[PDB]
Amino acid sequence: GLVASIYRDSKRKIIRDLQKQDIQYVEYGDTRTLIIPTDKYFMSSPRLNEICYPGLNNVIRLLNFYPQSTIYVAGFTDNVGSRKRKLSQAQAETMMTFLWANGIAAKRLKAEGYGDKNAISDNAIIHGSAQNRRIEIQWFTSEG
Amino acid sequence: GLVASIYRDSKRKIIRDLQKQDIQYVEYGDTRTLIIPTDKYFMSSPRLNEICYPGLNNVIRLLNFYPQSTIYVAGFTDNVGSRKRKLSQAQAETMMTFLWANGIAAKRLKAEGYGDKNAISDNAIIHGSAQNRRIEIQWFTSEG
Repeated sequence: GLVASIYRDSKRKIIRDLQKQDIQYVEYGDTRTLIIPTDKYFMSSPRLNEICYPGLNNVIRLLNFYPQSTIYVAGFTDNVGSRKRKLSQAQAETMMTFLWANGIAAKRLKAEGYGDKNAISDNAIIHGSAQNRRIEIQWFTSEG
Repeated sequence: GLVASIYRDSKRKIIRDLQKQDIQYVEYGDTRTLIIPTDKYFMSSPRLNEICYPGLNNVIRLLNFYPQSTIYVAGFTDNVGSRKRKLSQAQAETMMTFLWANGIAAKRLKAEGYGDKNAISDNAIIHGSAQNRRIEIQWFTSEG
């Protein structure tokens, strides 16, 4: 305790800042999910993104709370259309390279198989442009 | 012949256009290498790059001349410094996702192990900003 006092308090603030930075954090059961609006976070140099986007920087800090969890990433530009699972798989890779480049063990990063039933798509939860173009980062924790 | 007449002529033009678009093509033996200046080709959406950068579009067309060759990609932001093989491995992944997203078999794409002796670094050959920040795409062909 104390160094569990500081950690819990920090995490709550990171989550709140992410919220203000338009990044949603969804929690239910042992599932944790970050929903990133791709129209705001265009994303090549990890340096440009770290330096210019505080939100992406806050995503790293949060993922650093779970250094033992496998991090799953899903892409969804799945709004443009007709029959593009490609560009989705694509931006998912973009996020992964960014996460890796910024300290996340490559072994921990995994790309969600397209159409992965675990991905969130509920418009009751997803708000704004994220309903159309977005990236999701999901992991499982036993902190509860 | 004829459809070998058109192909050879097209390839020579692609190479020439790439040259005008500041992308160098180096040939020697069975080795082929593209040198892309990262200050000009910033690179997340494959659509933005395809649509806005004719040169990157010409790189795809050229790689489509070798649909059976393994495509190696090396990154070099290895100018910024001191002891960043990361960001290099990083932009190499960026190029790969872009190539894949645009039609290049994922099986054909491979990331060069950092410090791969095959990469070109000769300033007699590499010109301009590419001497500092660049991406290279190398493959081997038996066309000769």
